[PDB]
Amino acid sequence: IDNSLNTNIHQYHIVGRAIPTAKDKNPNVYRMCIFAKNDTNAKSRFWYFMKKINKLKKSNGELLACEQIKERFPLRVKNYGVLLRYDSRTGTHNMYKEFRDTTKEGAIAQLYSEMAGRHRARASSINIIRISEISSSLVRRPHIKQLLKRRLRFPALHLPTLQKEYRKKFASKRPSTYRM
Amino acid sequence: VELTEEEKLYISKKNLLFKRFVEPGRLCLIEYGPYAGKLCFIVDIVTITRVIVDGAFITGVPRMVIPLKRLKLLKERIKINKNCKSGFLRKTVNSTKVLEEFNNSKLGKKMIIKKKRDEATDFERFQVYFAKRELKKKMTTIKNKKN
Amino acid sequence: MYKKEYVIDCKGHLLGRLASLIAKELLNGQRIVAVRCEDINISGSLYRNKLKYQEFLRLRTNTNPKKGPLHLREPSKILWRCVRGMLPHKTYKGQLALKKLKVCVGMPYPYDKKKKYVLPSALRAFRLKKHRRYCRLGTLSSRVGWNYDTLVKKNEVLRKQVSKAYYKKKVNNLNEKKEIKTEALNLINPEQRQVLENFGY
Amino acid sequence: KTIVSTQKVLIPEGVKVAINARKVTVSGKYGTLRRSFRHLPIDIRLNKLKKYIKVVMWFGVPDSLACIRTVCTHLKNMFTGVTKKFLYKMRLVHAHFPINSNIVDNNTRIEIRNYLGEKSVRFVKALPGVVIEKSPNVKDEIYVSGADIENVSLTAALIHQSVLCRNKDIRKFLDGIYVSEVTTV
Amino acid sequence: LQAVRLYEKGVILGYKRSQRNQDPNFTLISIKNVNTKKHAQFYVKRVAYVYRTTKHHDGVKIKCIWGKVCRTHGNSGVIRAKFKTHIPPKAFGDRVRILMYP
Amino acid sequence: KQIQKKELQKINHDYYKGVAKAVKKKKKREEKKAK
RNA sequence: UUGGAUAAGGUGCCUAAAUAUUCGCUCAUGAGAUCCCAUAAAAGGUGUUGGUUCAUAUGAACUAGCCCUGAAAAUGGAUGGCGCUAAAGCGGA
RNA sequence: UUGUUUUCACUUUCUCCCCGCACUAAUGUGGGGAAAACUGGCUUUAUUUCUUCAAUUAUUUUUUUUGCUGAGGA
Repeated sequence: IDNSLNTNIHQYHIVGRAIPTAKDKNPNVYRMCIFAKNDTNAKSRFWYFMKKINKLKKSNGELLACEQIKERFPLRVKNYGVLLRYDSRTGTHNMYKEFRDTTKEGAIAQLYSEMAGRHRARASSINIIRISEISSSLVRRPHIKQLLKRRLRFPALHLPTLQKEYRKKFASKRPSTYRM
Repeated sequence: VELTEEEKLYISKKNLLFKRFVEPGRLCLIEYGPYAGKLCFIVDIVTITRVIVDGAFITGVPRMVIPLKRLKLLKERIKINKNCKSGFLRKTVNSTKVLEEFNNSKLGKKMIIKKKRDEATDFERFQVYFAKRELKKKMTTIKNKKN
Repeated sequence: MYKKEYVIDCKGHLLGRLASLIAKELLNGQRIVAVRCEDINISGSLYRNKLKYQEFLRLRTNTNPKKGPLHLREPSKILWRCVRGMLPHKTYKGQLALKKLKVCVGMPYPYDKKKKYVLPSALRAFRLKKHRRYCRLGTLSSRVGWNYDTLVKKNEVLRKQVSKAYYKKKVNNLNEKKEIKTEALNLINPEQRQVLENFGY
Repeated sequence: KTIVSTQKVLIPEGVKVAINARKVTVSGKYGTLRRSFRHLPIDIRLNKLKKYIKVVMWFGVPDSLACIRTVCTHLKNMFTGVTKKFLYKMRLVHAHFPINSNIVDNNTRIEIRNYLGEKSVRFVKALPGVVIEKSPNVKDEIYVSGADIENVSLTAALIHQSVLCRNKDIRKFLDGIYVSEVTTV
Repeated sequence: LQAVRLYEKGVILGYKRSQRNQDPNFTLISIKNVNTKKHAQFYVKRVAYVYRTTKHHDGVKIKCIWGKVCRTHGNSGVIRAKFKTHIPPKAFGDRVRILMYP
Repeated sequence: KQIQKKELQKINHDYYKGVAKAVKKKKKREEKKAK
């Protein structure tokens, strides 16, 4: 495990309720699972979603439960379909994307990197929705379709990345990116 | 319905411009990050650039995911199943004795001798010096005689 | 960094990164020499580099061209001026750093018999995707008015012949010495033979 | 994005081929050709026992995936041109001043005169490996033959381009030398 | 041959610098073969600077300045050294000894 | 701790079941709103 | 004054510090590189990346990121320079 | 007006058959079909040093190498 390699996203589960009032004796308790860096950001984003959908904020409400959802199996290969809602500089769109990796945390991190690279959509301008595992049959994007062939194999054209211990400033003769 | 000698010789002489594939079960040498310097086995693939990796418990490395840029694929290979896991992997690695194959080529010998050499102490260092000087005397005697 | 001098072969290197490494070496009191500047490579299209150098030639101080920014055309002086501009040459320490550097187009004599070094932070194959346009700086110099390229190429092949002769002779010598060593390994005591064989010496 | 793509080019009967790290040389009954491919990331496997060549490209985007068919077609044209010669049939057009064509210098450097009656020599050189004569069928007919499709086409194009006029309305002044037919010998 | 050394060579760089902001209190030292901070920390030891003079100073032509390597600087194995006296900037690029003792 | 482990399995299972039902209901509403 | 650890800001060199990792985009025959801050639009593009809506792996219509055109001023000229394309550019972690 | 229950469709192969019969990126392969079950998953017993006991938080505990300072004088 390397801190540089790993990201900092954890699935969080939040349950909350408005304070019981005289006008409405028992309010409908709400529950929702979201992705964030840590529990404080999870609570903030949860309450923001509350303020946007249901008529309720911090002062006239409170929390009930705040837990962390971790994976059942960290070393399996799955496929994830996630719906989005983001806003461009000139409009607002939604779109559905696919991703393949070990866990929902990595899937969300990969998705955020994808958005930043492909649409310059900054982090605060994103909304995740209805992320769910999907079967191999029902994947909708060919660039993840071809990954699940019967028996994959390919070369290793990636250039070497050696340690600072040996990234010296001089050498004996020209190396080769061919390698194996 | 087969191809005999034609097929065998042809394949051999054909000689694929690319060897050392990333097929599941390959032997690799991590060469960046804290784990760098140990042997590992590729279990399966999650995507093009991100790949899992897990050597058997012999080398002392658990099962995580490591970006493929840090790997260095090696000549040898084993024949695991796609759905294999650490247990059967530890079984098959010692069944095949792949690491014995590894530390017998030029690279494996260089690695192990480098390990022993930089582990060695001052007494062994001076033993090597004195032995080299004795061999130098012998070689200069031989070369002077050859004339 | 720690030798009396370095000699750098410029086969397939990028001008900017090479200049960076050279200047950083120079600023720490280390003498560096570059050879075969005609083989310097530049990332970009030949015509783009030609256009940029065309604009550079267009530029000239109007009052008096004698005081004008010296355009130069020799590839060696192109690299030299790039390093000078990239190094703080206006001070005394910077002047020493600048004048500790020597370069000569093609091979000269006193440098063909010293080991050349290649800097793995500027090789074109490593630091360029294979599908993007690049250039050879000698052709650019010829376009901008060098007129001394084919001579350098003929000198290069003339040196190459003698280089092959020397390399084959030294290969013969080294293969003979290896046989001598392996044959004389067994005349030493068993303790010394095991000491050698343990560490592969 | 994809990972692996490929194409297969059948090798014709009488051709002999030799490839070395995308440097191809090809001999045959009608000459020899040499072409490079070093400007392309491409793997080529040549199985001369069962003919054909397999050309593959790994980790590609459509930009660099396009050139795979360029390579395959160019190789196919090389083999066709070395087994059978490439030929171009040209026709010359003359309204009132009949065009004069002179064939000298051992099938190279044709001269043209009388085009509009200029009385000035318009001549063009020929690329190596290209032989250009006038056919025994029709007077305004010219045969161009050779091995390389590119060489013969460049010679034909130079012939076509070294005759045009200036400041004359081409939409009515239709005289000139054009391309009639592409042919295989 | 003779004249054993048992020390490593180092190169003196500028002082503890910052663009258009000097701080002539420490000295920057680079070592022979160290490249990372993890291996640069291995050195907390004494340092001797030796330089020559045109004329004799105390009966000999050589005088020296002592110091101690305090703490690694940056990530690429460059160290900060504190001496009894500030190194004159005439010294940049000259060789300095890091002694095995202590 | 097996009883607590069973309880945790049950509660997280119920959470995911509720989420899946929400997904299915939203999908059905989208299908209805399609035409 | 003596040490330690930071802010803003930077980590190719000038210039003290990462040719650091990792995730995508960008070929520019006038690329691009921080608010004040030292200009750029209406309209376009069968350049390329990703989407949505429809039609039987294809046809259309849209949609937004980068890029190209639009884009012209006088001493020679400036992302600060050098230069930078498996970035030392863009947007993140 | 929500909870409750049901159907099929889901993996390993260095297994085999039929068509192409050598067609592959491939020491194999595309498509159509057979196979159990070493691979993998689950429910039992005894162990954890053959091998892990991870990562994070709460409450404690040390440690390895060393830089700088030494005010005052009860």
